[PDB]
Amino acid sequence: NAVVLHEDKQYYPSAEEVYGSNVDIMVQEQDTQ
Amino acid sequence: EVRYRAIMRQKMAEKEKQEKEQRLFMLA
Amino acid sequence: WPRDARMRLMKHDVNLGRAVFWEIRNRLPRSLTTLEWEDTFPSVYSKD
Amino acid sequence: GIEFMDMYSHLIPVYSVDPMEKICDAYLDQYLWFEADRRHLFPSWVKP
Amino acid sequence: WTSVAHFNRERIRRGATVDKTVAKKNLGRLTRLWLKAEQERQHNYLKDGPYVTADEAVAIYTTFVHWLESRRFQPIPFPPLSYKHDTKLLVLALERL
Amino acid sequence: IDPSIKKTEWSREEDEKLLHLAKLLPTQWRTIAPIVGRTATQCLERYQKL
Amino acid sequence: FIWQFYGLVLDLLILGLQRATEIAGPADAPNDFLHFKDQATETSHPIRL
Amino acid sequence: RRWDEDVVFRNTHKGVDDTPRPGFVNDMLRSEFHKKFLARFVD
Amino acid sequence: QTYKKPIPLEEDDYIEGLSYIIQQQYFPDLPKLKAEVVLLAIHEITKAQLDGENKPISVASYQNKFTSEDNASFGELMEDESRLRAEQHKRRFEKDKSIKTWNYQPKNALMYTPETNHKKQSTEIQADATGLSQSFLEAANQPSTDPIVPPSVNASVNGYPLVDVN
Repeated sequence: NAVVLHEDKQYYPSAEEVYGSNVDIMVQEQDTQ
Repeated sequence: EVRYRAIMRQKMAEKEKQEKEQRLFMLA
Repeated sequence: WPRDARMRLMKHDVNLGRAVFWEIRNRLPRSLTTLEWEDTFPSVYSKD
Repeated sequence: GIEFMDMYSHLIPVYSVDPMEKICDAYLDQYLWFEADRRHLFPSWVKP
Repeated sequence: WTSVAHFNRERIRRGATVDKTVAKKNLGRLTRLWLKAEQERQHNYLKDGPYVTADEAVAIYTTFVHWLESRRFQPIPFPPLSYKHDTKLLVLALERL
Repeated sequence: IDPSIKKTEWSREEDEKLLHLAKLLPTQWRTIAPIVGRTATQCLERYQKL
Repeated sequence: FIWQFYGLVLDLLILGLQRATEIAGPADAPNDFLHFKDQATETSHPIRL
Repeated sequence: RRWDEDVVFRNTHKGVDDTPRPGFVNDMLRSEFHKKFLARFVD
Repeated sequence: QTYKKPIPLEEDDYIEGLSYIIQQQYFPDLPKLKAEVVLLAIHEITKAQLDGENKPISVASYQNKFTSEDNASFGELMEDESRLRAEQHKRRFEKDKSIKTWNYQPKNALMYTPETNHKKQSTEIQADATGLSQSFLEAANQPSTDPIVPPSVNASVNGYPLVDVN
């Protein structure tokens, strides 16, 4: 019944939801060297 | 609610004025 | 400002500033506005 | 019409309105601001 | 397209460019991007209803009414046909235009 | 001018839809118009006529 | 004008009606910009300015 | 507290957090980076 | 407890019931104040629903269960164009095999705004906070302070008298 504000809206499922719990989900935005 | 409260306030002011009139008649 | 003229990050003063921001932000409904910590700087004056 | 005016660090949205509507809006603006000041609508902490 | 727009706007903000053409191009790209986002936001507002709930709206209206009646505010009337200051407000507006 | 505009007489279903919307969103005809199906000026004139 | 009074509404949300009345003063005798009627009202609430 | 019990709304931001860090959305127009970019450069 | 549909009351029952809920919370002095000036079954159902719990019902709960007839007549009216346009949209728009490529969805995430897929309740409201008590409004009308003496008088200035010759 709660309203979702526009900034709090999520259109897509989380990577764990779409890939399962047995996969290593890496998000490497930033360099390490 | 506002209009009712305005009527009540004006009527209480009328009560004050009429009782002041009664007191000025009583002082005489 | 040159430090010794900035805000000194004492634990109590930092907690007080963040608490004030937290309370004031909770005072406002999120549907019509919000307060961002990146735009807010509560400066505390105390014995420290 | 809508367009943006480049400040090179943020963008200002500029709204272009129709002439006659601009005249009507300006008169309403002046009338409302004059009337409100006479009737003490804004309680002295609003700025500018 | 969006990556180039991001990169060029950051470069413009720092101050590394002096091209008039690049500034105009990037202004156009950002205007388009912002308008896309704003159109989506309006569509979501119609979809998801009024974000301010009924309780919040009722509380806001009630507190404003009580505040206005506490100061005995007299509501602004429609400008009458016989209004003394009509010409003066009109001339002020015309000067500002 | 454009052919998308329905210049025919007002059906009863769109009339009640217009009534309900004009109650829901006071003024705001530019947003009532797409939901009703007519143009904003048509909706405003129809409401005034009613 | 439209923004200036919608933001007067937010002021009453942040301050509350009692503190707003204390700060603004009576309608007939409004307070100064950053001054209070007396020290009793000034020091009765954490919000000073 | 008596000093904060005056106001109308309370706990409006009770259940908010900072940001989805592990989230990587393959949509440059709905990612966090774009939303922050638009909120910064357009005022 | 989410799927439950509101019951379609008649309008004047809805507004009369709605008006009662607002008055019991935001204008508690209204009923008594009516008397000084001079001098339906639905609201009974709402009170009896939680007779054990003295908490008065809220505006949200009333409209989460009770709805008007037009607000329910309009819903079916708008459900027809949605279901009618569904058919309109679907008509307007050894051995070896051949190639297969991807899956087709009529609504894209690139040209049309997508759908949504992501304890959530807060923002309690103080009803008493919405008004000003008459007792308080009396207090913030009484002038009271320490009067500061003027710097000059009729002839001491700053307290020290103006010295004559005599």
